[PDB]
Amino acid sequence: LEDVVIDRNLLILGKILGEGEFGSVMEGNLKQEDGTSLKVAVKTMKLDNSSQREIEEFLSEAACMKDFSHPNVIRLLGVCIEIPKPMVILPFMKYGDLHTYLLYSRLETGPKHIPLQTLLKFMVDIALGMEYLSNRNFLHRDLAARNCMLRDDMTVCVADFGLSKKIYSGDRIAKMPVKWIAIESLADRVYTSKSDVWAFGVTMWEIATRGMTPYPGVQNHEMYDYLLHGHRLKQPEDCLDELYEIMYSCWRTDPLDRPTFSVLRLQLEKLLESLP
Ligand SMILES: Cc1c(C(=O)Nc2ccc(Oc3ccnc4[nH]cc(-c5ccccc5)c34)c(F)c2)c(=O)n(-c2ccc(F)cc2)n1C
Repeated sequence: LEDVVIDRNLLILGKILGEGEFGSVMEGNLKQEDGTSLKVAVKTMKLDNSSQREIEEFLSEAACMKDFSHPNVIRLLGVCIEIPKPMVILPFMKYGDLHTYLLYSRLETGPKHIPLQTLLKFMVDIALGMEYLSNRNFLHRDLAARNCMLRDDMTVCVADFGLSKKIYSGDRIAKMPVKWIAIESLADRVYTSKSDVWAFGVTMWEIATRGMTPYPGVQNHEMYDYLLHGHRLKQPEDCLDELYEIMYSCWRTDPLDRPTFSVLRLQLEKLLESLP
């Protein structure tokens, strides 16, 4: 019930880390039951109305995510209701998203050059997190490197995921940009765990290229026709053939032909095991 709700008095909101359509993300402090405070990320949201049905739906979503348990899945510590202003509390991650971390590594003052072993371990972590969610039949619908967060121990965790299990007709579906959206999802208002697998392949590619924008030289508006002619992301210069084969398998036309996250995870783990 209200075991997801944290008393607002236990929260201190700090500097705004970033803003968007959904609202703002702030750095904060959460006083725990044990009397000690913890650094957190607070995401301010907008409820459609001052409705009990609206507020109950927010709490049911929060309780669902709060019950998730995986080291490669971002944890929800709880929610606050400050007109009612809903807020989501997550443990703060100083390293931020994987995408900016990859670009920073290409600069001196930024993290040291990430070796291939570390890049593959970033993928394995995402695959592990995706395996968890998709075994519970949860659909992500926003998988990209920009929505993957780095923990202090450098393990990657999946964030910004949906809490639905099936996509209903079309009355959007994939929240991520066109270049991460599966061919079937571009063609129809359709989305499965296999469409999430397509995004995983695109994310693996962003990781292997260290933050490069997918499909260089191809416009967003020409993506569906580009893929429809059988064109896929090209192999990076600094990329093992075995790794390229794994990511290419994520983009097979028929979603049924693409591997499940559990298949992918083992493929990647075996590749990592074979390297020094
Ligand atoms: C999976 C998921 C959400 C999710 O993952 N949210 C999320 C992810 C990352 C966030 O951000 C962080 C978290 C930890 N360390 C960080 N370090 C830097 C950032 C940062 C700063 C600025 C811009 C972007 C990131 C940062 C954040 F606030 C929220 C989410 O909100 N919902 C959600 C919706 C409704 C509901 F009732 C219950 C949950 N669900 C389902």
